[PDB]
Amino acid sequence: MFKAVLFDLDGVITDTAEYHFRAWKALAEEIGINGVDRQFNEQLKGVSREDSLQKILDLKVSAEEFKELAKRKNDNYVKMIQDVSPADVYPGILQLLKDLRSNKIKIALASASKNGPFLLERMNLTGYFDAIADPAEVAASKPAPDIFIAAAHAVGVAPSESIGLEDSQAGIQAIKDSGALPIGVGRPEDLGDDIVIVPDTSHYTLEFLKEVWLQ
Ligand SMILES: O=P(O)(O)[C@H](F)[C@@H]1O[C@H](CO)[C@@H](O)[C@H](O)[C@H]1O
Ligand SMILES: [Mg+2]
Repeated sequence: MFKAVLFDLDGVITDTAEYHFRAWKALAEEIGINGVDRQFNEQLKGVSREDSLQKILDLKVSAEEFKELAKRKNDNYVKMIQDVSPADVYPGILQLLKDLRSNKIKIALASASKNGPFLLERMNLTGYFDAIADPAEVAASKPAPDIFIAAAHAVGVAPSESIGLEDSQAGIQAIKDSGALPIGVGRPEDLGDDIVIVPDTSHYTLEFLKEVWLQ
């Protein structure tokens, strides 16, 4: 049986992927870049703050301006999330965490976000997590597998005996290359038809994770 579940945060635990999108789009338009629409944003889901900004820019600025722009977007995003609360936890997620703990299955965060710990606190979820993989500690971020490897290590479980939950293209690839089993949430048109994909997080039940692990 799998022995850990490795959670992305934005777009898996709560709807903060939407706020990242809105914040990056606002930033891009301030600098005259209008190509950050929902489709383009699929390239920013799961991707580090600096890599995200660079993807937008590739659509040159000084190093000083680059630093200011990343900070500006983060400052806006951090304002946007101040009122996040337990009511914002996505359907199924709180019960999944409870069921995993009752069944002695480890729970680790594998989020790119420096805002992850703040968000877990806002949602009263910190106590469910056996570990939070600090994204600033890994040499490489998504789609590199490092963060999922680190999350699994932090709870003493092999990636091959873990399930990873993700809403992003980059993150699904990261899970695949870690050895963990991905279950994506979102549209197959965005996330592919080669792994198990559910349309919303109500489908993330321990029963279903078992159903998938067995198949
Ligand atoms: O919250 P940040 O900026 O530290 C983190 F880098 C963000 O992580 C998201 C995935 O969890 C990305 O989608 C987002 O672009 C990025 O800024
Ligand atoms: Mg995500």
